[PDB]
Amino acid sequence: MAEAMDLGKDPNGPTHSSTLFVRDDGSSMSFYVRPSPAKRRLSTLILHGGGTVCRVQEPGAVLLAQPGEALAEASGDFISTQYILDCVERNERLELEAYRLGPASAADTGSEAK
Repeated sequence: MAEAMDLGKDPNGPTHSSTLFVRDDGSSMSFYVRPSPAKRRLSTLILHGGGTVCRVQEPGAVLLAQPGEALAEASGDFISTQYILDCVERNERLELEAYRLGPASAADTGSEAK
């Protein structure tokens, strides 16, 4: 008789995942940060989570803006920067749609693909 048990180990490091910004398909999403002093703080978190940050508005990139007020500094459709901390805090890529700040005129054709 014989038995073989393979085992690893639990993360002894911090609660910040390296695949936090990575989707199930392995697809790393691109998040566009609005030019601001908060950009550096967001970008370092995004890349650390395994996500890609956009300096300019890329086709299909998520628009990010800081809250700052009860409404938003958003010129159009923008996501709250809070998502950065919330996603990692939950250790799961959370519904981005729930972090939308400012509303926008939803058009039938207003996206981009490559």
